[PDB]
Order: sequence, then C-alpha cells, then structure tokens
Amino acid sequence: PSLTDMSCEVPACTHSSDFGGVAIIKYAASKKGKCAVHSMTNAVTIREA
Amino acid sequence: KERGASLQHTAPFGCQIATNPVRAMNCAVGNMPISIDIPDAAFTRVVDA
Repeated sequence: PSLTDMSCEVPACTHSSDFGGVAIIKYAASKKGKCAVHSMTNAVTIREA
Repeated sequence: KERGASLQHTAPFGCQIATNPVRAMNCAVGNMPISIDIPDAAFTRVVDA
C-alpha cells in the first residue's frame, strides 16, 4: 500500500536511554497491508519492525 | 472582667486560635511547596487522545 500524505511529527521526545521519543505519523496509504518502517540513520532506533 | 479582646480577636492575617492544645490555625501566609511523584499509571499516550 503506497503511502502519501507523509505528515510526521512528535508530541514529546526525550533523549533517554530507552524509547523516550514517540512520534506521531499521520499518513494516507492507498490500501490495507503491511508497511516496512525503518530508521535509516544509526542515531535513531525504532523499536518496531 | 477586663481581659477583653482574646487573641482570637487580636490575630493578624486572619489567624485563629484553638485550645486543647492552643494552636494558631488558618493564617495561610507565604507560599507552600509540595513535591508529588506520580507513576505512569495516570498518564496516557497522546494517540489515546
């Protein structure tokens, strides 16, 4: 499902040890299905595949 | 017969006196801090909002 409307932001982040950032993605995919979410930069570690 | 105005009546800032034992109540002057710690049992995610 191709996503458009890639409008992301974060309510509140915190550079903790653990996942002290949690960001909000508003989006528009085309249809139903899985999506590969990925942190390209080693500075950020998404905990979800 | 001429003790007169008891310290209930002589009280600045709206103090009040109370016997058994005597005590100065309810002249709330100054500023009182309170530290209160609360766990994440109360806070909910903004995506739940």
